Amino acid sequence: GKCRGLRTARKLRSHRRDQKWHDKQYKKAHLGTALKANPFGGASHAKGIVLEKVGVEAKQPNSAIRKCVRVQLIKNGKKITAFVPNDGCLNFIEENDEVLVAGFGRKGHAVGDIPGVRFKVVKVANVSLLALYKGKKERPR
Amino acid sequence: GRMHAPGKGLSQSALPYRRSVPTWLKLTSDDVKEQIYKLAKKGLTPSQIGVILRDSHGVAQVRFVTGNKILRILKSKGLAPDLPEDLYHLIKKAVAVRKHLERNRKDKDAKFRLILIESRIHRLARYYKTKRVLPPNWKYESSTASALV
Amino acid sequence: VRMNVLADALKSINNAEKRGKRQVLIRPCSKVIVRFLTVMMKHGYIGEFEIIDDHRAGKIVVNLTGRLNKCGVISPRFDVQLKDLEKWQNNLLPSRQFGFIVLTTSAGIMDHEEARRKHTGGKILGFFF
RNA sequence: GAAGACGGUCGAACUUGACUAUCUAGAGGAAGUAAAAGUCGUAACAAGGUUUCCGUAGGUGAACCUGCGGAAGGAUCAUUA
RNA sequence: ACGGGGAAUCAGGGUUCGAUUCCGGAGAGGGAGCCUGAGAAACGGCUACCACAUCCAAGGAAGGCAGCAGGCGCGCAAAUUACCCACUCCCGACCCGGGGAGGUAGUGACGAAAAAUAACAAUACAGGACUCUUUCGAGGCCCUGUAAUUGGAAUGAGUCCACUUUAAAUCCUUUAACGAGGAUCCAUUGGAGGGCAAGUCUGGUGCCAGCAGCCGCGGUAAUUCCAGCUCCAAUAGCGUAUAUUAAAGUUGCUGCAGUUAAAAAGCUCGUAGUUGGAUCUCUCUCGGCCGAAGCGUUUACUUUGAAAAAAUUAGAGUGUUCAAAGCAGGCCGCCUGGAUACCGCAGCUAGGAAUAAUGGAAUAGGACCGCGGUUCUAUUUUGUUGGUUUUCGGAACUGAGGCCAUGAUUAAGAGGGACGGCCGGGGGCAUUCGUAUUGCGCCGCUAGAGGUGAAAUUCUUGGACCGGCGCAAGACGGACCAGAGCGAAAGCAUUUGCCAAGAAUGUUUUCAUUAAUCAAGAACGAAAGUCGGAGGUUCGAAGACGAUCAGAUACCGUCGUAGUUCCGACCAUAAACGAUGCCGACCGGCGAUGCGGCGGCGUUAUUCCCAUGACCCGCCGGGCAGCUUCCGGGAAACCAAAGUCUUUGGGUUCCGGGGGGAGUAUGGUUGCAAAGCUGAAACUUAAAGGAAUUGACGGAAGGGCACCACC
Repeated sequence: GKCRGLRTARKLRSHRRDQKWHDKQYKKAHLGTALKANPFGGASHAKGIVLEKVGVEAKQPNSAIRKCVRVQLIKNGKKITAFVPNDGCLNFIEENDEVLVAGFGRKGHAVGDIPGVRFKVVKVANVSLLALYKGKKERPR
Repeated sequence: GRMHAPGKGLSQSALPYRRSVPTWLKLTSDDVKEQIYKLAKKGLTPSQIGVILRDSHGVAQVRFVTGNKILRILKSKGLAPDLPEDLYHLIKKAVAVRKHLERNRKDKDAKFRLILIESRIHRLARYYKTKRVLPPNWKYESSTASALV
Repeated sequence: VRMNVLADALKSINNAEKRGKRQVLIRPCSKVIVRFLTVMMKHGYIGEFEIIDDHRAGKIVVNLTGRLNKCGVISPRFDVQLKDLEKWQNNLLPSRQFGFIVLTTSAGIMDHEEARRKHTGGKILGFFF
């Protein structure tokens, strides 16, 4: 059992501090290894250059081709595959242009049937993908 | 339970409620003290003195008759051993097992028991040094253990 | 080994009350045990008890009125200030209508209501309800 | 009482010696990870068809096989004067 | 990582954050060294070097925006190269000058407060509303609204006037003139399967495109995609990505868990750490209730009293038009406010003494009394000062004696030790014995034995197997042998002897808290394995053959090497398991069993006087177990512990945090080696897993049945 003594504060504190390193979230957020492995480097968004368009096959239980783009981030030069969310939105993206890419909503985890993809395109050529999708804005000439 | 065994025994003396000298004891306190001195001069420990007084002459408790314990009486007149009797017996047992282990180096149970005995000796010696019964530099050593027995 | 004889006494009383017994034998006795039992008995929870005098450390036979739900010890005996007493009562007592926390204060061993009446904090001994 | 090396002090710098951790380049070798009945070929799950498993040693054309000791999480809570 | 004040939920407790306007510190591209000065190691001062960089007539000269604005760059990420000293203050030789401090500003959705996008009909309607007389019938009495037939009233968004405001000004406020009927003066953002509020309506698409945080939707009748309509959530605001808090009792102090789900170290000693049994209710001065003076044994508490910046927070008052705010506001010149609380811990002060503690007398080396015996003397005198005035508010050498009720709590169903009779496959050393197996030597034959349900290898007129006499080697210790005993665990079984140890029991013995658990360290630690030396029967990894098989070089068989055995030195690992740490209390019953003790009818054995040994019936203590469990607990299986748990705190050690990657990589450390100990991450995944329930299946058992089975 746990120690219950008036002078056990150091033991309890040290045990809690040592046992916190067996928490996945705590170790991830405090070790700093997941931070250097993060392509965004702790940022919420990033800007990259579209290297090519790629279609990744959906995971086994359902069949589809997910329209993604392989982008290279400007801050660190890292290579990134980002999902282009809506339909026809891959046609709004051209090779070798700037795109603003955010996370996929699971904090570095793959989302849904898309395998090994944790980033999504938010803006292309400094205009949002939603404005292009809804026709509120056209691609700059 | 025992300090160095898994046993949990309930064997020990049960002192009676009455702290008075028994009616059958015509021996006054001074005769009891004289017999204690004689038994100590014969070379007996306080435990043996109490056993003999309880067994042969008949003394329920020396403390209830003389008002002092046997070791205190011996120290008062001055007949007590230099080192305490229980520590002396522990050192004697350690010396015995160490002498046995010399010609029985394959006896790995004797080595374990000797470790336990020396742990008991160290604990008792630390307690006695705390209460100034032993000199503050009193140390137990294998090469000097038989010098104390 | 046996430390905190008050914990043993209170656990024995609780276990005997769960079993539905009319008397419990507590040993060893102590001054703190007697004071805790007296505080319990003033509130009608435990009834009369007798201290058996063996010449080493007393035993107590406690009559048991079926009124007691739980008696417990708090270990270690935290020092409790009068401003932290309400938090202790919320943590330990079933309601604000009944149940007592027994503190040991320089004014003696008494319940939390008396300790607030005498404007004393102290060290928490236990509770009963 | 107005410039300048010298019993000296604080001391940025500067080349030369080891060759310093956060950084990068190649055919490599070993391994991990994602759904894919992928050309005679089944270890485990039933006694899984040699009961399984642990430690340790060898050997294998792969699951694996074998020796020694152990466990039942066994397929026996039991076997008779 | 500048620190703090402080900031983000309120259960209580906490977890994160604090570059950032207040306080303190530091720096002015990086270092270093200085002048002046009260104050600088100052940079809107200087001198160098380093890195950048400006003009040059190429001799030289001049640099420091982490000040206000502005550029570039970096980026997901942040404003105008504006006006003014009118306010707040600061500086100066100063009432007067100056201040990108500071104050004031056409595109700041960081965020916070208030708050529009409408309020009122005849009418048909689906209605209902106080006894409705009628399903065919008073329904501006009360309310809702499909509305291509209505109607007036209200008002600010906006545009403008009056300069209120202000240092010229914009803004709010104020007054005027226009300003609303699809009041087109037209609200959006995300959703409509569930979680989660709201359509299995229609069209298109047809596992495509896509949706989907998760589960899932889509493979021509999609409640989920693309759309139309309709519906609902918040609303001038909604969605998304990240960090963070609560949810998370999934870090558990409150308050988790560790038999089987992840998990108690193989075992035992052990230092630090943590925790620790009862017990104690002319001492002192002015006036026959006061300041001083306190070693009461220091403390820890608890309760006070001072000192703890403001702002923030809590909170009192005060109609900002309400509110966020602010510190302010009326009365035919006077009244007020500008509070209070909290401000951890650590320091300072003051009652009573419960409760970790600390225990002042034990070779008495322990108050109070007569002695001053050489000495300091109200800082030696006390008529005109005169050496010498011994003990009455102190200091050493201590020679004597006395009321000290003279001073040692108890003896833990705590522990150590002694003693007694026992007890045990506990350990070491030596010594006996037993068959069996394998060899060997002799004595008697068909020409067979071995081995597997007939699939072989394996000797031979050199006689195998078998039977009988012996002999020799190593190995082992059957039956007795048990849910029996001993040991810390690993483990331990032939006799006898020696050596040391041990539990329990018995004890009116002794010591008297000496204790529990334990980082660091340490001893032991099955088997296998390693290095030396013996030995080498049997079995036997490797290996060699022989075998039904589709394919063994597997299972089976015959051989067989290291090993298996012993003696040294290593190794330190096991499903080292009760998959259950240890110490201590309490909580049911019963029958046994091992050991010790105690009591008792009787039955049996050593000459007929007794114990004692073997039985019998009981009681007590420890131990290995056999138990319902609706005491109780658990998810249950089950457990008298795995109970005494939301009615949650006896003490303490180790240890787990979804599944994989992985006990892997790397570093360290040990080892001759094999390997041991400590031990990640990137990445990947929606489950993996535990208990049990039904079925199905089993080359699983029991019992039956059928010529769509067999015989």
